This record gives sequence, C-alpha cells and structure tokens, in this order.
Amino acid sequence: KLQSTFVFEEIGRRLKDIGPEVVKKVNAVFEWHITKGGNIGAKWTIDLKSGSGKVYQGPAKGAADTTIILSDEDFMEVVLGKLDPQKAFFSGRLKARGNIMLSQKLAMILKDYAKLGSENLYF
Ligand SMILES: COCCOCCOCCOc1ccc(C(C)(C)CC(C)(C)C)cc1
Ligand SMILES: COCCOCCOCCOc1ccc(C(C)(C)CC(C)(C)C)cc1
Ligand SMILES: [Cu+2]
Repeated sequence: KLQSTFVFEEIGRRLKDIGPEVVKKVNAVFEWHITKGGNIGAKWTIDLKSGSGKVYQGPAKGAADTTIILSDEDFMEVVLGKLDPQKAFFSGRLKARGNIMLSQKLAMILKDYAKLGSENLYF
C-alpha cells in the first residue's frame, strides 16, 4: 500500500539526469525506513558514493551514513514540498539517525535541479 515506492523507483531514473553531480556533492549512502501504521513497510537505499548513484530495495548493502524513518504518507508530504524535513524532524514525524547534516545536504542539492542537470551534460 506504499506510495513512496513510486518516488524511489522514479528516483532511479532521475539519477541519469542528476546522478553524477549529486554523487560529487554528497558522497554518502542513505537508508530509508518507510512505515505504514507503526511498522516498517519498505526499506530503501540511495547510494550516492560512486558513479551516477544507486537506488535499491532493502537495507543498505554496506553501512549507511544516515538513516531516515517516517511514515509513507509523511514521506509523500515531504517530496511534494508541503512538509519541511526539519519541521517534520522536530515535530517527531521524521526521524533521522547518523549524520543528519548529510541529509540536509541531499535536500539543498536536489532542490536546485538546474545546476546539477546542466553539469551532467557532456557536450
Ligand atoms: C522541481 O525541480 C525538479 C525538476 O524535475 C521535476 C519533474 O518531475 C515533476 C515534479 O514531480 C516530482 C518528481 C520527482 C520528485 C523527487 C522526489 C524524485 C525529487 C527529484 C526530482 C529532485 C529527484 C519530486 C517531484
Ligand atoms: C539538524 O537538523 C535537524 C532537522 O533534521 C532534519 C533531517 O532531515 C531528514 C532528511 O531530510 C531530507 C528530506 C528529503 C530528502 C529528499 C526529498 C531529497 C529525499 C528523496 C529525493 C529520496 C525523496 C532528503 C533529505
Ligand atoms: Cu529546504
């Protein structure tokens, strides 16, 4: 019953327009625990430490630099721009473990699509 799955799947293709530039600026692994009810429904890893990046189901193959835990609905609230991640973090709806600062980066980076998309041009 998970809507985030669409977002994570679509992310794998976005990294073809954006991957190599994100990896250069982030250089870290991110694990995501999506919860339905109060139970984990899906786990996702966004590896941004090599190449254009990787997104795969399940816990981080290696050790993850940061892990984020939030409900499936709230995850949609965030990716749609309605729920600021820090507001969710301090209200308790979003939980973050590891290097929080690196997730706040992944956030700034991906909100500026123009810089990294053009820098990903070969021409
Ligand atoms: C707004 O700048 C990004 C330009 O590309 C967006 C095209 O997609 C339509 C907008 O809907 C989306 C799609 C994907 C996303 C995610 C969550 C995958 C973030 C992204 C596109 C930066 C990887 C957010 C909104
Ligand atoms: C010290 O800061 C205190 C508040 O901490 C907030 C921690 O942030 C949690 C994660 O922040 C995010 C939120 C969304 C995202 C995106 C939208 C880029 C994730 C995505 C593209 C995988 C949907 C990245 C990082
Ligand atoms: Cu922001």
